[PDB]
Amino acid sequence: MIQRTPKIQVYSRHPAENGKSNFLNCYVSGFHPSDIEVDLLKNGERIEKVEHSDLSFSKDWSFYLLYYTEFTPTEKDEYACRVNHVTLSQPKIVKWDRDM
Amino acid sequence: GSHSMRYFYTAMSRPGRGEPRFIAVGYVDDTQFVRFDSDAASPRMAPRAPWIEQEGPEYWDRETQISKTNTQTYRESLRNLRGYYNQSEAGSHTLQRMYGCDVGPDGRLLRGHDQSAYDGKDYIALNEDLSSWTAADTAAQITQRKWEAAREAEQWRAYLEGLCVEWLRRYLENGKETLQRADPPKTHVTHHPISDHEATLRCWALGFYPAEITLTWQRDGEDQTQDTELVETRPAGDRTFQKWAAVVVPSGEEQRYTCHVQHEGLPKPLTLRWEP
Amino acid sequence: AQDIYRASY
Repeated sequence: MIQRTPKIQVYSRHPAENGKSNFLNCYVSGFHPSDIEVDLLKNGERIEKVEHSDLSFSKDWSFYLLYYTEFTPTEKDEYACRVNHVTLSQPKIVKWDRDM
Repeated sequence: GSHSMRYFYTAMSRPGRGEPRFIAVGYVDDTQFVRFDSDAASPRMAPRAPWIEQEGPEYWDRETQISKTNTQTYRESLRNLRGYYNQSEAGSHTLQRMYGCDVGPDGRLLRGHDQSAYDGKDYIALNEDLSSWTAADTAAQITQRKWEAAREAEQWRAYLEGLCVEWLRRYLENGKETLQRADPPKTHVTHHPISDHEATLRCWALGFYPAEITLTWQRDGEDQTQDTELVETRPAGDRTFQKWAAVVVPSGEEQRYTCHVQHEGLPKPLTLRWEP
Repeated sequence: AQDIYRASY
């Protein structure tokens, strides 16, 4: 069988403004099979209180999940999403960039 | 507007880690309204939208019973499919089903759906006539013959033309304040220098519902399809969605570019430009 | 509301 590797986007729920509490999102999609490991990171370290959406899938049968947690962006703090899947030999890290 | 109800079933085997997990979720358009997970501590079909909570205990009992039955039967189906493809008991496999109905503005049936995939590959689908199937391969032909013998298409037609649309109309009315409200995108254009020679113009759409949207760039009125980076529409976590479209433009040529936005929530389509 | 179970694959 053919497997599909995840697409990953990292972004906030509301427009980012430093000092204001917001939600950090990591949307993983387009993958198959459904098992997947996702971590949200703050300055390289795993955030503990992360929830995710219920597993569902798109018309093309690929799966998608939204991982999310409260965060307060600042100028210096770095956030990222770390994803592992059977299709990846190592974890893939995507940095949060408020411009994307 | 037009609307859909869909149920999404996923069954996933995991040899050596217990019996296959079964998950069922229901949607009206892009709004999830029920969920079931056989791995839950107390498996139950549970509400996920406020407007379904008013259904009574008999509703929850029925929906839970169906899900609990399917937990068992989709495990049989996974055993059957393993055999149909001469597969080892050692491997993990996935069976997915999508089904439901679409209606137009008048609440009338547009069409019904019931289709399935095995390990992410299309397996069998009910044709739009709700009378016959398209089987992907000789394995799915076994399923087809079995379902033909059991007069399954007739039963599916009766559900899709009857209860499916009746429930969907009920849900649309009980949830009308949200389900029949389209929230337009909030739009803006940002400018990101790449070098002395070029910059990115990024056209944003935020806060819209439902997810369906069209976001394009033109240069001198010509669509820039091949040269536009278009990200997948993504959920914000507040029911709404986000999308952006970007083009790389030569320095000083920005006003040749226009972003165009179409969405059900808009009085009329938008045209936007970089506004330094 | 869901359709009922009737037939396995």
